[PDB]
Amino acid sequence: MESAIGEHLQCPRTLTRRVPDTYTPPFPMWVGRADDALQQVVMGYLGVQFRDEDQRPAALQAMRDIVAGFDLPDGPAHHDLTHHIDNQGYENLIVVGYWKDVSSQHRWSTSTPIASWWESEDRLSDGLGFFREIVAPRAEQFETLYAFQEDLPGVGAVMDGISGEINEHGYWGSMRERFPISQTDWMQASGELRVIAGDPAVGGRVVVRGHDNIALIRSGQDWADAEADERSLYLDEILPTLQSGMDFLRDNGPAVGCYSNRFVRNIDIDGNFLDLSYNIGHWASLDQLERWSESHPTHLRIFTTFFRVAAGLSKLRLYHEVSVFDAADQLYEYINCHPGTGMLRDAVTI
Amino acid sequence: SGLVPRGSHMESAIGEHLQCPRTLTRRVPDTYTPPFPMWVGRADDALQQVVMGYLGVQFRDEDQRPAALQAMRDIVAGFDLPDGPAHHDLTHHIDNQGYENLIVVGYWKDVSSQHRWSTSTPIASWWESEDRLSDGLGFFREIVAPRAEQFETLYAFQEDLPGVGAVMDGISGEINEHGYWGSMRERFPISQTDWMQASGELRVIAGDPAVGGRVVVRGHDNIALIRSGQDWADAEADERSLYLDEILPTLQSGMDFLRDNGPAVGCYSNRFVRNIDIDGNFLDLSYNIGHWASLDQLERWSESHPTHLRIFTTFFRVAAGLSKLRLYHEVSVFDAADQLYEYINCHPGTGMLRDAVTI
Ligand code: HEM
Ligand code: HEM
Repeated sequence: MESAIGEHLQCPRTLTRRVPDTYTPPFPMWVGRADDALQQVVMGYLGVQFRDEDQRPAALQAMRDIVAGFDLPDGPAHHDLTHHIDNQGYENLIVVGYWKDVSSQHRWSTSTPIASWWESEDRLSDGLGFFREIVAPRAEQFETLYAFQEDLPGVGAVMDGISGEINEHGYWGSMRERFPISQTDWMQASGELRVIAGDPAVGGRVVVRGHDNIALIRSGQDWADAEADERSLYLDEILPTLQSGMDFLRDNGPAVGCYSNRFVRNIDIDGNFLDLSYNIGHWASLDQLERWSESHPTHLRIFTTFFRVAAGLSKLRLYHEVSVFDAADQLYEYINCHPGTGMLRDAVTI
Repeated sequence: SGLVPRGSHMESAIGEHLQCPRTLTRRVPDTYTPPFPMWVGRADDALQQVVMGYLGVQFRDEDQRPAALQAMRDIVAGFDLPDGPAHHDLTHHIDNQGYENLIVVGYWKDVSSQHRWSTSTPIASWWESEDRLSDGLGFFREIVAPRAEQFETLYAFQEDLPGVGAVMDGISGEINEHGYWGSMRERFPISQTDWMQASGELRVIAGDPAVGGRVVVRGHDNIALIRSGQDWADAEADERSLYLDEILPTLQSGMDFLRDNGPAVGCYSNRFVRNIDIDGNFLDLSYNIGHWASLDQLERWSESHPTHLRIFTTFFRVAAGLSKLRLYHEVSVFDAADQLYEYINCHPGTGMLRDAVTI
């Protein structure tokens, strides 16, 4: 059987799996593949925040400027746009871009068209909140799991292609084992989430410094091609419980180790909803994310439903990507966002 | 250290004399902290190998009860003899064939003393007697012997340990290795170096289940036996309701599933049994006795089946203010040579008889 860890990233283990190498998964799953050219990716989540209905035109146009900036040299290899209303009632458009290396994203960010737009005084007088949550896991610091083989969303889009049926899945602890670095490293968290510039209670520019081995999960649902029955299976049977789980993490973040939970729905360039959604969740450690997914009733119910219905899924597309990062490989900037926005909520003030 | 140790300063499930350099690691960092306290049986190097002897009486007809209850009283009286078990308890259950089963379980602190007991005249002559074939009652002996490295215990209470805990020296402080899937495995001292993999098949080596009479089944390497218990006898009303209204119906469902869908998941035998006194009156204590094809298969069921997951989450939700409701378990693995499954006039679906190969 094929391994989730790419050939060039396999090495002598100093840490072992929780199942023997004879283990056989209960159903097929697939991972994203990439050769040694893919060393470190950049996942850049770029947000526009607004409270009122009359702010929408300005917000959508700002989103369109950001997307136009991707056509410039060194733009992201892939991107998608989403919408959500957070628990303070604020609307958030988020553009996620994926780069294949660190230096391209740096060149892109620092280029005059992009850096000037960002550093501009207008951003302080548009009435809108802006943020950038940019994280850069090495190849060994992320894993992908797909219940499908074709047209990979998320970070899978910037990888080479799809693996065969992989071994390391279908049990709790399998996620950890799909991180190549888990062969040698505990991905243990240390440090605090801290403001290093500004004051969230005052608005304006605020910078938050991440700490080592914060985790980021993008877990997605794509029901766009689903027929009536499968449409109803996901939307009427699975989602209600997923919704409940997303609400819990959103409103009970501190209690379980979740810095920020977002349940977003994809949009087109004009801001119409598409039939894909996903979770963007930031975690104080990977093992807290492990503890929630394996113990909380909401996830446990959908997990079980999946086991029951997996063989019969035809068009419903489910997947995740999970990441951990060094302190230095994280950047979280907020301009005029409300104090509960993303990494602002739990960041210790200076 | 501090008044309340945490992380790597917390006590280990693994007895001090049984700790070694690991070749197989845990699935959590050493800084891991359990969300609630749990405890384990402690024993020094004097305890090397225990014997768990599950002794059975089986019947189907109403008029066999006094004959069954008397046969049980006799097996229990045999425990008063020299080299008897250090602890015992008696249970009743009806299997999926409608047959009633009385099981007495004895725990020994060492292998040889149980052997001196099994062979001693009053016991051996009772077992081998041809009267057992004509009494009308079914009889069985499911005697397993795990080494200290080959069983783990977990208690959500600190006092009066039931099962194999009763024959150990005492209770640990807060242990680190619980609260996640895979922690059961990690509580086995042998898990430090061994994968506890199963090999070989369950085989009839004497007699024939279909005919009846005497049948002897040989176990294979690393069969797993779990006893997972519930004690609500001394609980106040609210915790009695918690267990009987909120936990028991889905626990029952889950046991029914394992009882009736064994082969599909690798559970050779599953029994859900209620404790009784010597007179056959029910007590407010029960447990599962489940023999499994492998520890991995028990692991797979418990972490994925909606019945176990449901009650697992209920415990997580009530754990903080549990006061008198008592839940625990013990899980063992054995070498093929440390297992004995004997059956006299039991129906072909009893214990290891059901899934054994023949000839
Ligand atoms: C409604 C959509 C979802 C379904 C049907 C579902 C179901 C499942 C299933 C079946 C697995 C086991 C995967 C395997 O190894 O084969 C799994 C893993 C996992 N899921 Fe979900 N899930 C969903 C959404 C989410 C979300 C939104 C999160 C974010 C908290 C999440 C967190 C996790 C984590 C952390 C794992 C890894 C468990 C481990 O291997 O230790 N899932 N999910
Ligand atoms: C009173 C009903 C039960 C409740 C409330 C319950 C709850 C739980 C809890 C909370 C744990 C985790 C303990 C910890 O590590 O902190 C656990 C573990 C486990 N339970 Fe149960 N349980 C029950 C009955 C059973 C039964 C009858 C079985 C028999 C198959 C079973 C099989 C297992 C297994 C194999 C584990 C080990 C999980 C692992 O660490 O991988 N449980 N149970």
